[PDB]
Amino acid sequence: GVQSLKRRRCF
Amino acid sequence: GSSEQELKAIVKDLGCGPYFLGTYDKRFPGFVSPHKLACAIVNTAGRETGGVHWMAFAWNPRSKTCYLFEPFGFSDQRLKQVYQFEYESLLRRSAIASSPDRCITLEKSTQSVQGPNSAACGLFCCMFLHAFANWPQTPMDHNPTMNLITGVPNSMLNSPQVQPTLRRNQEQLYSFLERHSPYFRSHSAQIRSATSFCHLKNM
Repeated sequence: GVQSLKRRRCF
Repeated sequence: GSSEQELKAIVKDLGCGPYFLGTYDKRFPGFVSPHKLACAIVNTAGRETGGVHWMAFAWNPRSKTCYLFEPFGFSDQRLKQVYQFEYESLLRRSAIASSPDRCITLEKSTQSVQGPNSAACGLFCCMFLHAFANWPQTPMDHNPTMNLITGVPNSMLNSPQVQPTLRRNQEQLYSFLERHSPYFRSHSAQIRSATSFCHLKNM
């Protein structure tokens, strides 16, 4: 598969 | 060629119907899905220009995760510079509408599965969405669908070293679709030709 980056985002 | 008005049929064949919002251009509003799994296929361009490149977005409200699967795994900056595409707006609208706390985890692919001359972007997106529909907590990897293909660092997209990996990914993609899509099977030769691995190679 693919590796992925994770980012917490709040709006 | 690429893929046009075909994803819908293929994505439906793949069992994504209960979660699939449709195909959109770059104006995709985002997700209003506080309780249900949802997904969409989204073009980098506006309908006005015809369509350039396909990506998949998926939303898991139980895990509070928005997935972006863009088959080359470009950085945000390269999406802006290569495709004039920005997903900040749709991400914001999604979190405002769907998350009680107005927050989410963005999880995006950082690797390429698609060859730089390939026109199979839309088909790769369909494959990812099968993975999402079946393994909504681990759609990117470590699941039976995405275990069939191997990402490479986006920095190496044009390296001769990795081209066979990306060609094999495309072979596995097509065979995957043969196994799971009556629509693909009945249009097999036409789709393979229009989406081929070296379809966009410069002459």
